[PDB]
Amino acid sequence: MRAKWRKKRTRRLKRKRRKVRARSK
Amino acid sequence: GWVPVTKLGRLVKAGKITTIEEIFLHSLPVKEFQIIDTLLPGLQDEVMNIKPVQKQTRAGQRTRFKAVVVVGDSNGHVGLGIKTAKEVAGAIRAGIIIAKLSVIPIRRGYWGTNLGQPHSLATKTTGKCGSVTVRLIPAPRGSGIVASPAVKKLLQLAGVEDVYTQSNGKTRTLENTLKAAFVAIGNTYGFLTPNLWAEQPLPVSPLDIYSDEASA
Amino acid sequence: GKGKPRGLNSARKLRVHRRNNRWAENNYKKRLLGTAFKSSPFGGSSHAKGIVLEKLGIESKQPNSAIRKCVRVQLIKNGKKVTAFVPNDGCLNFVD
Amino acid sequence: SLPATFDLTPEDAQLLLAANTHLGARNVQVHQEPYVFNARPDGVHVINVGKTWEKLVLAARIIAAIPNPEDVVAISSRTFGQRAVLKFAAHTGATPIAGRFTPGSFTNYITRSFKEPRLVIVTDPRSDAQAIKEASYVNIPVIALTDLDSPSEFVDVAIPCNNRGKHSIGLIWYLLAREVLRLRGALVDRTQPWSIMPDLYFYRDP
Amino acid sequence: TRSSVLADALNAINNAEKTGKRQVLIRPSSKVIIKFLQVMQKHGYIGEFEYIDDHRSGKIVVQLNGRLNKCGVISPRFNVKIGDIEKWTANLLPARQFGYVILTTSAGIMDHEEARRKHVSGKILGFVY
Amino acid sequence: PKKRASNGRNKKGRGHVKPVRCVNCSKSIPKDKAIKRMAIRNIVEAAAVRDLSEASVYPEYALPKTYNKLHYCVSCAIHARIVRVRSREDRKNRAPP
Amino acid sequence: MENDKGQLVELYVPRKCSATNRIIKADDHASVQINVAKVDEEGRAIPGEYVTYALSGYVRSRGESDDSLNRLAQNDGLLKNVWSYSR
Amino acid sequence: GRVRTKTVKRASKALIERYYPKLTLDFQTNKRLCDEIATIQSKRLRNKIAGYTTHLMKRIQKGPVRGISFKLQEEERERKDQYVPEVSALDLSRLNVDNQTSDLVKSLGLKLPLSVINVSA
Amino acid sequence: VLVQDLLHPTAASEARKHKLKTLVQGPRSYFLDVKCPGCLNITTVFSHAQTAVTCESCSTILCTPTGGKAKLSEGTSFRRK
RNA sequence: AAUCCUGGAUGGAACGACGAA
RNA sequence: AGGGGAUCGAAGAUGAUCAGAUACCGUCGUAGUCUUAACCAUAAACUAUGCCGACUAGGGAUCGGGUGGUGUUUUUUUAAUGACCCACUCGGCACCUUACGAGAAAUCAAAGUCUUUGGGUUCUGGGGGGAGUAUGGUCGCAAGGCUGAAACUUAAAGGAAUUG
Ligand SMILES: [Mg+2]
Ligand SMILES: [Mg+2]
Ligand SMILES: [Mg+2]
Ligand SMILES: [Mg+2]
Ligand SMILES: [Mg+2]
Ligand SMILES: [Mg+2]
Ligand SMILES: [Mg+2]
Ligand SMILES: [Mg+2]
Ligand SMILES: [Mg+2]
Ligand SMILES: [Mg+2]
Ligand SMILES: [Mg+2]
Ligand SMILES: [Mg+2]
Ligand SMILES: [Mg+2]
Ligand SMILES: [Mg+2]
Ligand SMILES: [Mg+2]
Repeated sequence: MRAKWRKKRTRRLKRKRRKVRARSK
Repeated sequence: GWVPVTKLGRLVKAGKITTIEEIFLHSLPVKEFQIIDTLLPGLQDEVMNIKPVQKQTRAGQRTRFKAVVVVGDSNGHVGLGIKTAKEVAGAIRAGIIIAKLSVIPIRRGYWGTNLGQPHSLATKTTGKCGSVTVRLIPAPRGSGIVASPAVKKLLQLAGVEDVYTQSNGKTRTLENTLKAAFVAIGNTYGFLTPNLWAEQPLPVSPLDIYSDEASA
Repeated sequence: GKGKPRGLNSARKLRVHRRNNRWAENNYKKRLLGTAFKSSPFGGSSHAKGIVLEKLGIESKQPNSAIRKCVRVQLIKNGKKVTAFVPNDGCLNFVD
Repeated sequence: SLPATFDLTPEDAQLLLAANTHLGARNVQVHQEPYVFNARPDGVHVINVGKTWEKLVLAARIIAAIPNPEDVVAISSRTFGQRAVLKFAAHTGATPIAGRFTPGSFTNYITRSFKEPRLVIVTDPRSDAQAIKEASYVNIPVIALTDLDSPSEFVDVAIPCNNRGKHSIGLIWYLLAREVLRLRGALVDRTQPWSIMPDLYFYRDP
Repeated sequence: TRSSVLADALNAINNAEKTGKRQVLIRPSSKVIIKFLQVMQKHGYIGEFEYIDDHRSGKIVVQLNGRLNKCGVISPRFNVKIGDIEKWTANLLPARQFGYVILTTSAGIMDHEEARRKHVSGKILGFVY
Repeated sequence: PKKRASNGRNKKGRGHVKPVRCVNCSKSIPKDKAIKRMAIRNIVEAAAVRDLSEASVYPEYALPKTYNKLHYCVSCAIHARIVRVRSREDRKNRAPP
Repeated sequence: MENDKGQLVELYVPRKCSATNRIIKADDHASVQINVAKVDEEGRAIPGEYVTYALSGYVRSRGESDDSLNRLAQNDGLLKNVWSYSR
Repeated sequence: GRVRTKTVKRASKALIERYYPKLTLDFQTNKRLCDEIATIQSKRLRNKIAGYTTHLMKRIQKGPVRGISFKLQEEERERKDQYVPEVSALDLSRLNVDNQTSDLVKSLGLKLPLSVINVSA
Repeated sequence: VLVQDLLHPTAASEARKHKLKTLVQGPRSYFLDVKCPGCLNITTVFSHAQTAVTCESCSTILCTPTGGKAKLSEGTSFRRK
């Protein structure tokens, strides 16, 4: 796939993980 | 019969030129391998490898075989010839021809202590063809040829007894290794050293001496 | 000037640049992190004794078709499980 | 050295300055040419005709040195020099090649134009660059008639002239043949004028 | 910036003689350049040379023959002991028969065979062949 | 690899050129990578000029001209049978016909 | 060169360019051997009396053979004011 | 189409190269001597050859033809080649030379007439 | 050109070259002695002066500067020194 | 003897194919 | 966060096209587009070419400055100017041609002077993935940035050219 969009996917998943971890922290 | 069509071929067949050293000294261009098998009958050929090469078409692939041939008498002279042809035997034949055409001489020299009958090279030499650098370093007696098999065979057919080597690059391309080694030993006489500083009188060409028994 | 310093009092720079560019390798890294010892179900030993649990019929990878007659093995010293191969024709009938 | 009879005569100077050989190319100047004398207004250069004469005599010495004169070769693919080279070849041996050169005439031993020369002579190296190139492959010297912007690579003796002109080319070829014959001994009288005209070696549009 | 002048001098010489020029102009004329060229002259590698005295640093014009293949400089001027000499020569000379490694000693700038004879060593400068 | 040394354009010493718009597809292309043409034309045509001169008061007049400068993007210039495509050796030919 | 007791070895002592003193190799096919005829007292050329000049493919390719031959000719005497040392 | 091949063209060129003072612009007689002077297996090829010889003779009768060279032609060529005027234009008609050429002559140290004409931008 | 004498070049070339890139760098400028009308009292003046030089007896003016050589006032007489 | 002249364009839809060699 | 907010216009709404079309096309249209004060600290931020310095082939054009010329034109025929021409020069954006050279080649007057390997210095890389990921720090209002693994996985990924 396009590296730009793969990057966009990583950024979204990072955001997801950051907040679902803030749920505990 | 030969039937030369060359000033040099005519002179050779007439017997005026008896040594390839005159050819080399006057930088004469050779075009008939008959000259070389006349002057240096005592050389041996050797085929290094046959690899096939292919060209793609509407209908499959025409494969024609490449051949790398090394000729030499083991006193001071070698040649290298590469030829592609539809059949291996024709490749080898025409490659022997080309190798005889590409014959050059070698400057054997001593590692030190000029005792007897040079065994090594007089200088370090490199040769490049492609990615491949091939270096030849002088070596003492008895060391033999410290090199790969094919390069060893080239040098044995050159008459080198003891020599060291250093390569670099994709040496698994044997055509390029051998062209590099060939250049590296051709540059021996291209290198100037103090035993060659002394001036000479610039001799005259056979093409200017025996010109009457030349072309017509 | 071919990059790297050449001066006569510049050996420190060269030392440290070597160290970092050694970390770029695989052997040095594997050797100094101790992956043999912290991981790699052995302890960097050559062999290991283990306890059979089951036999397996692992299928081969393409391009090929076969069943390779492996076994699951629980090491004695670590307890770790590992799949291991039984090399020969018919030798699975000895590892019951 | 020379006996000083070969030095430039005012008759030859009249010929050269009538044919405007001295009038070289413009301030375009290849720095491999110090033959210039005092660049003119109009953006034009003047050539040292004395140096032209000396180089011409040297070229004639080299041509006379050849044992077999048929080993010398004259090239001219320019229209303005074909007649010149052919008359040169008539009054000497000088196996000529006028017009097209047929690549592979010095190499390619089976070819029908196969010459094995000891020397070649060229009107314009730019227009005849194939010939000098092939000479480089096979150990041949090259004589050329240059102007002051010409590509003198792979060029031995060069004769500065006005190759743009019709009369300059023919004049230089005529003088070359004259000197060569005087050196060979056909023309026993050095001071004599050699009854052949210079306008014989010229181009004619019909 | 301009760090070592001998290097620029010798690069100029090598490029000139690559091109086939029988002369070359050197700047800015160090003492060490003079003694280096004296060595190469004594062994016949260049010919004459002439030092031009502007009051700044000097120029040098070196007449050349085709006898010289490579004049180089070793930067940094490594310190060299009396077996390290043969190590060096084996590394950077074409043969054991000719070529001279040059090295500043306390006994002047000179070549390595002369150094063997005087039994002294020092700091390498360059090489010539 | 590098198809062109100019890379497409005429930017040597600039950094930025402040683009323009293709008059066919409104694409923002730099002024130097574009293709500038100038459509200098007579206002009417070769045909109707005779009718116009016949029906014109103020004889001898001028037939003035319409001048408009055209920029096209690469894609539109190649679609519209302009700079179309060339061989590797003739790409270097920089003069017009 | 030569071995312990005279007895020359190193076949093929080669030629050297008259303009650079670089060796001319066997495959340097742009190398040329100009031969210039001598003259004697009348204006005629002597057959078999040459002034030789070797030139290498390097010098010829770089375009300097003309000047090199000019200066060599004047150093050998067969020319006059054409070439100048001080450009 | 009616294009002819290199066999025809080369054969016709040879027949014209060495039988010009002969066959004329008429296909019939040209045919009836070409069958005699060359051996040809086919009447059709013969007639094609003869037609092209006729066309080439038609070409020759109004100017020359490239590629052709027969005895009469080359003789006329050399006869015109040796043309010379009796004035030999290099000979003097009265000479002009710029001041640069003038002091060139002076530096060479020679005796010549000079009708100096000044040339400026 | 492959042979030349860089020690004895031509004066034409050395005047053609930049003042720094000659064999021995030196100035292409010069000095003048100038007469003002009236007060003779000749005044010594540089070519590339940079200043509106003026005679001490009467402030007439001798030169006005430029990016290079100064422009001498039209009523004056200069001699090169 | 009469006699004024030219160069120039776009224009819809059309998905997919087991691997092995 | 204020201001301004005409055009265009991520979002969104619609008309069509399409097997579907929350895409291309059309019509609207918020944020943005502009500015002020303050954050961000990225880019194919590219000449994908680190800076300083020396040397090495030809050729012409051009930008800026300067020198010279009884050079041309305009002034007040005339001066000084200015604009042009010629020659030269320092410095700059570049360009053309050739390869003595280099390079895997494409190509390069630098990508040359590097196995005949060393002018000085900084930075980066070490098969491809995983992964610029996880974790931990630090900066940031945030968006995110800088720093940055391992497990596991694999024999080829890839560059340049060749003929189809
Ligand atoms: Mg390796
Ligand atoms: Mg230090
Ligand atoms: Mg940018
Ligand atoms: Mg599907
Ligand atoms: Mg599918
Ligand atoms: Mg970045
Ligand atoms: Mg980058
Ligand atoms: Mg630099
Ligand atoms: Mg300027
Ligand atoms: Mg400039
Ligand atoms: Mg600029
Ligand atoms: Mg690695
Ligand atoms: Mg990796
Ligand atoms: Mg596999
Ligand atoms: Mg590719």
